[PDB]
Amino acid sequence: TYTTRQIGAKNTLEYKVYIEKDGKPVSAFHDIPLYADKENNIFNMVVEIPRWTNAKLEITKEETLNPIIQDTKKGKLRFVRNCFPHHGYIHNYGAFPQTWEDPNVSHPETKAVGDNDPIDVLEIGETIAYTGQVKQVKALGIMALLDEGETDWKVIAIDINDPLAPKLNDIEDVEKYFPGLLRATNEWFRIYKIPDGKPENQFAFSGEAKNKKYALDIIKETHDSWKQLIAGKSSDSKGIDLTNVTLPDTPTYSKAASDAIPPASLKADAPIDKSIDKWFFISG
Amino acid sequence: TYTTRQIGAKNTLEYKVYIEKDGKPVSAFHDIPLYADKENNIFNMVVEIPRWTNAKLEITKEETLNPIIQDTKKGKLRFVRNCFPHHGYIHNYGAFPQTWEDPNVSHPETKAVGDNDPIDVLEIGETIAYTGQVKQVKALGIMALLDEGETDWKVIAIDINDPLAPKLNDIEDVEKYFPGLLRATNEWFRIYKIPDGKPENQFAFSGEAKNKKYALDIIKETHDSWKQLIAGKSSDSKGIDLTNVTLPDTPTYSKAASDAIPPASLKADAPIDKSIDKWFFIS
Ligand SMILES: [Mn+2]
Ligand SMILES: [Mn+2]
Ligand SMILES: [Mn+2]
Ligand SMILES: [Mn+2]
Ligand SMILES: [Mn+2]
Ligand SMILES: [Mn+2]
Ligand SMILES: [Mn+2]
Ligand SMILES: [Mn+2]
Repeated sequence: TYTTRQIGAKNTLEYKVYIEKDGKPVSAFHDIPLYADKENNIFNMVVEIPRWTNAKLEITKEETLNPIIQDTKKGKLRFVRNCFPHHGYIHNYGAFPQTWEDPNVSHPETKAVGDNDPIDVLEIGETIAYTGQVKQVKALGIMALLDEGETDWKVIAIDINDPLAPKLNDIEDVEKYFPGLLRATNEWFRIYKIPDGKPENQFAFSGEAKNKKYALDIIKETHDSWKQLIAGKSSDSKGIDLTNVTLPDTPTYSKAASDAIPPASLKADAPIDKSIDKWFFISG
Repeated sequence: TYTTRQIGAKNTLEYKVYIEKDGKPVSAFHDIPLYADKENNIFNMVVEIPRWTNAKLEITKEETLNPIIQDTKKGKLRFVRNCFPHHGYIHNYGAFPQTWEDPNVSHPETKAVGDNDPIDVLEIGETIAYTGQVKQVKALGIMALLDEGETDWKVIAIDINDPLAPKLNDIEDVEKYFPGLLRATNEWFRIYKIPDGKPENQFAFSGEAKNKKYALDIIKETHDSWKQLIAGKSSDSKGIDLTNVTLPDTPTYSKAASDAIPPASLKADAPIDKSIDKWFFIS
């Protein structure tokens, strides 16, 4: 069973969420299996950001066991801004564990290096998720975002427990049951950092949402990149903390790391500056 | 000064928000002046529903001093559903006090009776408001919603404290600085109750947002309707509680009504059923 261990108050620099397996912290990057059911194409998603929120929570690469923390810019807590007509993130947003967008090779599909993280996942179901949740999802397709000039694929997925899951099998089904969502997704990822002063992003394939099989192929490639990474065989692991508690044949296996995590110290959410309310009316 | 007096927990049947003047409850419908600055047409808006929320909070006609209370449906609380691409309400939503959409006469602009309520206000500024807030706003324009067959005007306004307030002076400025907001507003009020089984709504004037001059005239008419109402001179006040604490020449003036309200009993927000998360795709 997977649960969460929260340290501190949400919306603070001290906030951390660790994932626990049967009560013991494990690495959110390395120790949660990619596959919940490999041959039925059912994946474990680690949720970072609930739909319609702003705090830019991420699995952190550089802390032991890779807890989810809030990203920062210029020493400050990062919040993604509201871009009309969207409120925060328009998906439950997270990642697949045991994957890596390899920054050390140019990816041919996109002609750009990877962004150095777990492959990203957009979960489209009705219920709002929680940070650190491990949920089981089916892949429906994938979009090739070039985010600040780096390969940053976005998998389109649904929770297998969603009432609609049985009716969603491939990417065309997304348009059928969620009409306009894929177009809004393309817009969101193009424009969301314009309020921060960044350029508009771009997609490969003129923004096409590639199908389920394409998605599976890219997921599997990023899983192979991770296999090399966790074996200690990347040419440059970028300072990622490869400590894990479930992979005893890897060089960075450590039983002790789980017990060194402090106990939960969950505090009430901290306030968020009112500026985060603002609705930006921007576009590329 | 205006403040709030909260009874109970948000998102419960017991929840009430009274508006206080100098610490004493007043009627949110009758006792807050329509104008904050009459010469400059600066209005007092009573906020009911913060942007990006679902709970259908309203000034209630049926309780003394007209506190803000959540609408109910089939013994439970009423929430407006999320309709893609929108999250709950896309405005800070409320009303102007001392106004009435008269239900006893058909309105010629829209050829329908009024919806029996204060005139409604959409406040488009950056900051999310709070329930029971009295904010001061400039009027920019107005849309003629026919809501389930009834005249249900929606004023478009901006908080005078908004950074953009100086640049927002008439309805065309809304498209200039908030492109797409008026179109989304038309869509929102057309479709928001389709998940509840209602027919789509309609607008007069093909959904045009009329300008400030036009809006001021409609607001004035609804103020005159309220002046008739509060004087006890409507042919049918529809059981509205007309009790007030600041209008001594009205038949329903009663300063003791203020002293009858219980003290604040603010509790933490209650949870909302997870079904309200759902995003409806109503194309
Ligand atoms: Mn990042
Ligand atoms: Mn990511
Ligand atoms: Mn990115
Ligand atoms: Mn990424
Ligand atoms: Mn109503
Ligand atoms: Mn109203
Ligand atoms: Mn209405
Ligand atoms: Mn109304």
